Amino acid sequence: EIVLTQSPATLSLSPGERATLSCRASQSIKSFLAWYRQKPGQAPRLLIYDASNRPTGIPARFSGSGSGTDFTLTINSLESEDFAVYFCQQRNNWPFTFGPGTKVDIKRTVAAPSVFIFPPSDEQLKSGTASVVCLLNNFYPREAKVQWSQESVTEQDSKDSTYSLSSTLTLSKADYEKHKVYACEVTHQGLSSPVTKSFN
Amino acid sequence: IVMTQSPATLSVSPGERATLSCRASQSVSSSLAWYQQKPGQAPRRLIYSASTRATGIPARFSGSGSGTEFTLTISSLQSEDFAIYYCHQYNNWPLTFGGGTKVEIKRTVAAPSVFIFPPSDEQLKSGTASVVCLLNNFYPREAKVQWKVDNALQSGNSQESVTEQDSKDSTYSLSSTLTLSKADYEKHKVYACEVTHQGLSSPVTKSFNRGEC
Amino acid sequence: EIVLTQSPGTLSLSPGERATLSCRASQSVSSSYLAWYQQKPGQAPRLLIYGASSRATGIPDRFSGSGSGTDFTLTISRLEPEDFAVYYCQQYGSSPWTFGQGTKVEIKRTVAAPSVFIFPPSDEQLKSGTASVVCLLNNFYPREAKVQWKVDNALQSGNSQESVTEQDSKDSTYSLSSTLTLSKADYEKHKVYACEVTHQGLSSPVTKSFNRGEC
Amino acid sequence: QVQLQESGPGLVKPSETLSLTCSVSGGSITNYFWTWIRQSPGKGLEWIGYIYYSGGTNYNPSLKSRVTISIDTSKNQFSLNMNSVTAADTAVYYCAGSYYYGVDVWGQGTTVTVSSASTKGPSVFPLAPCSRLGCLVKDYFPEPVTVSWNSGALTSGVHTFPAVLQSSGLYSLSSVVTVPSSSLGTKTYTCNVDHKPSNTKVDKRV
Amino acid sequence: EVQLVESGGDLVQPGGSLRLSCAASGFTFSSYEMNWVRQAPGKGLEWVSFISDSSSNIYYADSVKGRFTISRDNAKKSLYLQMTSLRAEDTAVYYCAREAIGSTSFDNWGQGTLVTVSSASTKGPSVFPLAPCSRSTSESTAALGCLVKDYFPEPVTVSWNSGALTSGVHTFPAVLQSSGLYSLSSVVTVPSSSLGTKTYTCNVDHKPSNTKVDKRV
Amino acid sequence: QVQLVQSGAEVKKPGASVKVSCKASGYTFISYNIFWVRQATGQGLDWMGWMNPFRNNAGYAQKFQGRVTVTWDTSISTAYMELSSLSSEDTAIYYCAREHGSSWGFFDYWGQGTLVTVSSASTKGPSVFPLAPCSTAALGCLVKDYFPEPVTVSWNSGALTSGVHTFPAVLQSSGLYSLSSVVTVPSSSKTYTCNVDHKPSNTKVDKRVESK
Amino acid sequence: GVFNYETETTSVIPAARLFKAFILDGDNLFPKVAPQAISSVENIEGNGGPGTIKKISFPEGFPFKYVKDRVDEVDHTNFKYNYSVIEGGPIGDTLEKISNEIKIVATPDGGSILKISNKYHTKGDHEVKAEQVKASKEMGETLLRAVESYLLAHSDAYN
Repeated sequence: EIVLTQSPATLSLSPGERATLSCRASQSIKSFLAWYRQKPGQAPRLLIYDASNRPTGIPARFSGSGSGTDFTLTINSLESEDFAVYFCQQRNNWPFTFGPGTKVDIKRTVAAPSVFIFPPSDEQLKSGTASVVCLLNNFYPREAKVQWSQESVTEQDSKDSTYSLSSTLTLSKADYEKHKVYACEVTHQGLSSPVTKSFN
Repeated sequence: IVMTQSPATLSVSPGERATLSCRASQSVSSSLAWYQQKPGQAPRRLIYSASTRATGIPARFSGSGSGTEFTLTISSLQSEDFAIYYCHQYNNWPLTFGGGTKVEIKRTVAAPSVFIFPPSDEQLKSGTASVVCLLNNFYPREAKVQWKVDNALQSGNSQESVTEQDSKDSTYSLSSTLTLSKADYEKHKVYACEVTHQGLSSPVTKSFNRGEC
Repeated sequence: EIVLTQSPGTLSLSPGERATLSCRASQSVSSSYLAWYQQKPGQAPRLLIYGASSRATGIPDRFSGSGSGTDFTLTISRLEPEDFAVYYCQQYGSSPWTFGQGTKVEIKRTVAAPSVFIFPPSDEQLKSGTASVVCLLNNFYPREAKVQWKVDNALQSGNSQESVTEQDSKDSTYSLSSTLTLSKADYEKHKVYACEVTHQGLSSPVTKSFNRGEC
Repeated sequence: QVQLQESGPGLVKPSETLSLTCSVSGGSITNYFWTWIRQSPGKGLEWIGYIYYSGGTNYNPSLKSRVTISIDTSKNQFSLNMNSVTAADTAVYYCAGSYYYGVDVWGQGTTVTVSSASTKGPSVFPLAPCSRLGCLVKDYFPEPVTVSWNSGALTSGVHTFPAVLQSSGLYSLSSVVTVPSSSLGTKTYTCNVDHKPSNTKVDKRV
Repeated sequence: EVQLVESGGDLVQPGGSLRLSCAASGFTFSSYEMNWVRQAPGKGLEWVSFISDSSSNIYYADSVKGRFTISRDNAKKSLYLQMTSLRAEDTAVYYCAREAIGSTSFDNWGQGTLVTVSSASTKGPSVFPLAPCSRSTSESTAALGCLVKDYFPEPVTVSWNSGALTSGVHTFPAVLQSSGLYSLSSVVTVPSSSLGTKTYTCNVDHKPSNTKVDKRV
Repeated sequence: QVQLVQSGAEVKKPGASVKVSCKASGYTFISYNIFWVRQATGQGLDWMGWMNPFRNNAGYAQKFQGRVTVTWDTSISTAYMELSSLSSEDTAIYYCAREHGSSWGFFDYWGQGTLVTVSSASTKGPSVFPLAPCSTAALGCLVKDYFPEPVTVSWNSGALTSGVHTFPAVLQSSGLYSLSSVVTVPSSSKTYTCNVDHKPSNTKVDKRVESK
Repeated sequence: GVFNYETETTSVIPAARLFKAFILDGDNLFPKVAPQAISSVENIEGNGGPGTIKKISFPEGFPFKYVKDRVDEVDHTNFKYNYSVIEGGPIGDTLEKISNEIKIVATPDGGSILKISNKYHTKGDHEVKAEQVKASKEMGETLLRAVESYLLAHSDAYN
């Protein structure tokens, strides 16, 4: 079981800039590494096998290199179809372990989330539970300290713009009226101060 | 393991396919060999592992089978493949060979030329007698000969000799010798050799009487 | 292509002394695949050590190999007289197979003094039309002993020819022959011809000369 | 060429026998190592195992105890049998064909959800602060669900978020739109959801 | 070329001892498993023994367990079989077979030596004419032969008319009598019109006894 | 036992082609690579090219890369190395070495080495010059302008071998060979003679030295 | 104890090409096409011909650190390869030597058949471990399939 690590965790580049991804093996594998490009919702596709070679049908813009515990994949002037997840697979030792992957995003002007708050609907209160909803729109994913755990993630909403996140605070029949202030905090790189939204 | 070959002889013409069978006492493996011994030379391994051909063996030899049934097939039986073939069991020890099927030339059935020879005069003063009945130029090899003394059959005191198949006519010759002493020779008067062969419509009986050559 | 370098360039130790020879590789020699050969002056290189640690067959139990990576050592514990040869290291851990440069294991002894004898040219060579002066360096040690030629106190560079014999087997001392070859006319140009030797064993460099007419 | 697809059930009860069956087409079965791989958000892509075209199985050491990869050359059809599946075996399962250097051809991939529950739900709840916009659909076990806005009229500014699985074993999705600061009363904002496995249409108005 | 040669088998009494040696050349001897295979004079092949290369995994036939002992010498590239306490049924041509590497099948065989076991000594042949009479006079043909009886050992070559007549001569295989002696009956067919006109003398050759005797019939 | 014998020493003209043969015995010839190692008079070992008879190919060094061709004849089991476009600097000792393994590439058995001398000059007779001085003094015997190697020089008809120094021959620039042989002797000692034999020129010269 | 086993596997690669790659060029493929089974093959004596001693080193975690196969016969015209495991691997107290033969027979349909004949020499009266036979079969299968995939992917390798 060779644990492969991949860096960076996520890189956002413009459609046409060169991309560099690194895979670091735990044990010293030889030049046995394969690079896969899984599009958002399809099966992964092999790009570079044995860390340098390239199967027929793969565009020449992909170039692999490296050996030992250090390999690199370079995409020269990536197209719009190259914004996918890139996995590195070692085949020097069974089981053939993949990598955590490195999502490649589209570079864009940094925006800020228009934070929205949503109290639980009274129907849900009749049901016996509450779900406080927190909305972040048109931002970059950094963090969302939805405070009072009960956390809900949401991403992957970038077609021609930036992301959108949702968070849900799940409480019982009698948990929210106890705390008249149950504010929500958000921190963002594109924001100046952590934005707080609350209600009764 | 008693390793047995079914067709103890095989008479098939040159060019016709031959199929040699070999059964085993118990299921050994795919581990069995097929050797070819020509009349005089050392055996030449044709097949091993019951399917694999040895290097230099022509492609017309094909081994097949497993368990307790193996077959060696010769598709285009050329003139140099008329020999004895042995099947070898090397799965477990001790190793055992087969009886050995003799692949011979197929030729149209011919009646033997039968002759009988009285004992020589100086054999009498030696103290013994040997009366020989000879079959010449007959086919197939299977041909029985029985001695008759005073219209009574004989056994145990006769030894047979058969030459190999001729390289010219592909036919056999047989020589049955009746051996006796002088005492039991002079006590007898009638000597005959009855020959039963497939080619012979009726069993011929070439006989002679004592007293005259 | 792994370049191998051997140290020292020419080892010189007294017989019976532990000698250590170092082979250094540019890249890394995989799995310590280094082989140490010994070549006598006039024989094919015999294999001493293979695998950088294990001795070959028929090798006396004094050649010990060690090291790995890019640094290997060959050790001769008891230097017998049959152990002063040229030792080569060859890497075989990476094609192409490359050798070293060799360490001529010399013999150390007390510093000796060269008995320089200057010889006049033979008259037969004069009848042939040329001339060749020779002066001897009999029994000097160590090898580092430069020689110069003064033709009426003039140094001619590129004209002299030096030839050093192999180390003697009895006393283990060197000998050098210096020859100054010239035309007959060039012989009959200058008057005094001498050769000087800058040997360590000589406190002052003696310059041996001879007379052109008397000799 | 050499296109291959699975034919396995996508809903497996816990502690049961997961059975996927990959069918090859357009190419010889004797071309690749027939591989079973699974992608899960908690563990990423992971090699379940593979088999040569003649019974040559290699299994993952963490799964070799409860995995059998069988092949059938006559119909060009291989299969994965994972017995005693726990809730951690839910993933997207890709049957594939791998050369020696890596996985060359892939399948569509079927979403297998272990730890099944009753096919129920869902319930829609509006989200309107009304101070100075969306609805959440909750408690439905089968993953697929479609949420449209005013019968699929507000395609601009809509944001349907991926379903999240809480500890109760049911899913919770949330859909929102971008409302202008005005026009909150001139026309209605209603979200309609279509739970096909529960064949349920639910319309909720803010 | 792989080739194996055997030592030789002389006349030995039923209880004597021989040592069949086999020199093998053309292949590395220390990596092949050797075998001795006997073939009786008129029977099929029969495995005798088997020796490995390194540890000498010795295997013997059921009929031959404590009587024979196979050994080998890789330095001399030779394979020995010490045959002790021989019996009358141990007479056979012995082949020095070599097993192929993998599957223990004898790919290359030696030429074999005829080890013969008997008590009878070298006895000369006894030639007796075999002629018909007026009993069989038909088809203008007849058969004339000469029985070489009570000779030992094999072989004995019987020609006719000093090698002139060579058509129709039927030299049958030699048979073993009740005693250790052999028998043979060479017969040739000749036209009946030459019975009383042309002489027919068979020449018998027994090298071990050196009797160049003839017999006219 | 493994034995790699070679051909004899050869003289060649510049630009000619030499062929060194190495007969290998005592092992399966088809089963071992054979390397060709050049060694100058004082320079280190540098392999030229290797032959793989099993894989049935050859590989030469970049330094030579074309001037050298390595062939073999498995029947007689010999290895041939042909060097073409010979130069005056190619005079060296050539060895055939048996690579132990294809991965353990150390040479365990070497040939005796063929000395190849590539020079423009041809066979020439030696010229002998006595050298007398004009305590303990030395007597010299200079052998000039001879070709090719070797020569055998001694004094007193071979009796005087103690106190002798035979300096190695040097290539003087006209393409020929010269050397000296000296003997030490105390001034209290009697006349000595110098004999030299040049086999390739089939010459035997015995000369005297004037004793002071 | 001498025990003989025979197997007959199949392949879709022509016999000449499969012998050229799997048997002849097995030193440069096995550490490359199946690195999960063989770490490195190296001829520690000889160059591949008869008498060659190939040391095969396996990755970490396998029961045996290495094996040594003494190549005995390589017939190029009939695609026959006879070797003998002589040291390391399964050869301890029980086994002594495993004589193996691989013959690649061309089939009419275009593929090939590997006829493999193994002969184990167990010391004294020991039996052949069924797990050892299974492991040898699995190693042979994975090597053959990896070389077959190498030849299928790279359609131009070895003619």
